[PDB]
Amino acid sequence: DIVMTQSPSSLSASIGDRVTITCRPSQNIRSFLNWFQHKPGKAPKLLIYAASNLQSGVPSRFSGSGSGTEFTLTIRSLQPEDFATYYCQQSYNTPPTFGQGTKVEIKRTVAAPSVFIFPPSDEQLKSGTASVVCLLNNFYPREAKVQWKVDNALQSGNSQESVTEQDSKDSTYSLSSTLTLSKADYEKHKVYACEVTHQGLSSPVTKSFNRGE
Amino acid sequence: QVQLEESGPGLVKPSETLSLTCSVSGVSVTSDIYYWTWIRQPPGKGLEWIGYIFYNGDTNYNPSLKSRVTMSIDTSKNEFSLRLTSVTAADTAVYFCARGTEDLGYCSSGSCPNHWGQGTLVTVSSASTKGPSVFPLAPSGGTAALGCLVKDYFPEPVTVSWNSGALTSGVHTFPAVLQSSGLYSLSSVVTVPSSSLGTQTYICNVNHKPSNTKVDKRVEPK
Amino acid sequence: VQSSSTGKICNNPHRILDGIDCTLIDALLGDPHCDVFQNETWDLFVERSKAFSNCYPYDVPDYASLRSLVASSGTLEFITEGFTWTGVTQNGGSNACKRGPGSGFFSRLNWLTKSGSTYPVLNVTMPNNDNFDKLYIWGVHHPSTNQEQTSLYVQASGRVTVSTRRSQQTIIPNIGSRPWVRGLSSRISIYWTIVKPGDVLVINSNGNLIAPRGYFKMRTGKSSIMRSDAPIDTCISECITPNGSIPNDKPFQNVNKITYGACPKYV
Ligand SMILES: *[C@@H]1O[C@H](CO)[C@@H](O)[C@H](O)[C@H]1NC(C)=O
Repeated sequence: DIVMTQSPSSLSASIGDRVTITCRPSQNIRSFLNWFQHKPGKAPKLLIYAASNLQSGVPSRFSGSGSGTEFTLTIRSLQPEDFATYYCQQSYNTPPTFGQGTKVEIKRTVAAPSVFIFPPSDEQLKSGTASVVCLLNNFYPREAKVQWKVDNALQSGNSQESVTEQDSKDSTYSLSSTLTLSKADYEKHKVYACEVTHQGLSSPVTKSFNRGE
Repeated sequence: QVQLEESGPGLVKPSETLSLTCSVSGVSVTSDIYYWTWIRQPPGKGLEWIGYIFYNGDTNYNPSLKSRVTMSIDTSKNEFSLRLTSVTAADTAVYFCARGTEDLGYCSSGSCPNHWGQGTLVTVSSASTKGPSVFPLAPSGGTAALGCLVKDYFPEPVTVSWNSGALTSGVHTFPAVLQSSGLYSLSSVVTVPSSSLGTQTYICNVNHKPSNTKVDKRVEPK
Repeated sequence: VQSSSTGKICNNPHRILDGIDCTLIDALLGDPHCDVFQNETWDLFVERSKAFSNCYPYDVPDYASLRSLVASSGTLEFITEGFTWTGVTQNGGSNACKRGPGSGFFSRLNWLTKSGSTYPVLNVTMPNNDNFDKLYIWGVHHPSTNQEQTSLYVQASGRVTVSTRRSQQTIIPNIGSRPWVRGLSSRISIYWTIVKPGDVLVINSNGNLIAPRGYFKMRTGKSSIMRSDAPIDTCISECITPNGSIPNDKPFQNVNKITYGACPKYV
């Protein structure tokens, strides 16, 4: 019932930079405050206990400070593996409650995506559906625009995108876009193309294939 | 010093009872000083603490859930469990089990879970289970990409390996997308040498536990 | 109704002892940064919200009672006694409780560990041949692992039993990891024993004893303790509240239900 207000909700910082996250409980909680780190697909990890105590295996660049109604987690020189969502947690009265979290993203140099296009497999076409996939691999920053073209007509409404979370070693993103057509419409047209616009490409890049070659 | 593996249905129908189990390795659930906790996080929402249980019988459940939740410890199986009645879509969440150590000098009783499991997703829905169809992504300046498309399954998640956990460097398994049909789809890709396409084996393994499905696709030039 | 305060605690006429960075329990135990308070006395001890511990991680099962008991006594007067601890290593220390550059420990406690390959059954006595009550502070070490327990104490399970002619306490340590506090998953639990004139202290342990070094001289009188962040200044007021001293010419006051001295009634 104690409300934990964490700020900011999100931040981006370069490798080597000093990062600071604040937590303000809705009442004084003395030192009964913990900090958790949650990396994509891993178990949340207690980093700091009782406001300032570093947990085993946590690098000394992480430090917790404060008491009462204002607490700070500092990461003194950000590393790519520190990409995660961080939460404060009060242990002062029941129920334990958590801050809404702070997503820490890493700023790095621009990296152009590598682009790959995959035609639908023949096995799927027997199902009456054709999925065409475009892969944008290992890029930074997150914007990449993927335009589909079928015999040079721009498509809209018949594709979906998915983006990975930032990579824990190189801090890049990857993105898949899937163009879905009925098999009947797919065989009525010939040239299938994925066109990618991104800050790392001086002009857009197109990967394409010819149906039935 | 302890490992914590969560298990349970993955799909529960509305108004029915959600049951989860946590298999504990490395310590005994009969120890006087540890407590066992559940926490949950709805998609895109915050973490919500559910409760704790001690071997001696002492429990405490979040008042938001106390009139619907119970926990138990199974000493014979070295497990502990969560039971949540009369579920709705608000209870769709990743559920984490966790261990803490009673430490009243620094923590309220049962309030500092410090070893967590990785969480298991529970979806509350009337829709039925569906196993994926799995299709290959065949390869076209030195590096080639290939993958497998995992289409039309329900509910989440699927797991993908390449060559049974052997090929691992360079793998990207994308977050699932909800299609307009109400079923999920995702892709898993890997980068490999183009010089490798003529002679070496790649099989994606797509596994979906709610539909008890294992599908192997092998990939190669069209 | 007295409705205003200076916002400052007047240092007269009452003897104020400002805890600054220290709680009274940390001063009692002898947390190194609190050792400046050895043998000090007070009419009113003032604990600050900024106080912190910086020694071996501990809890005190009956915290509030020990704190209240010491606060009312009004002194930290301590007398070292010549306990004899045969067959154990004394004065153990820890990097969780640094004293200067090296490892250390609470100044008033004695971390006993095995000597050579054995930890005997300790059985020591200390009579009270004085005419005042003696306060003994002692503890029990809880190792984080079974390996730690046997490395320190040899026996797989320890026990501490402290008794007088009219009391007895037996504590069994609880082994297991806790979250790291200054690098350590182990803990100490703190206990106390009062020995009346003509009585005797007996300590019996086959492991995990954090021994007393002597006793605190108990007193009776008007001393107490208060939590306040108000600064102290040089001025006179018989009535002290955590908000500051207040005039006491009015029958009632609305400043604070916590008060010390000759004070108006809270309404
Ligand atoms: C221990 O000390 C007490 C007090 O002198 C005595 O009663 C007892 O005989 C001694 N030995 C043992 C093993 O308790």
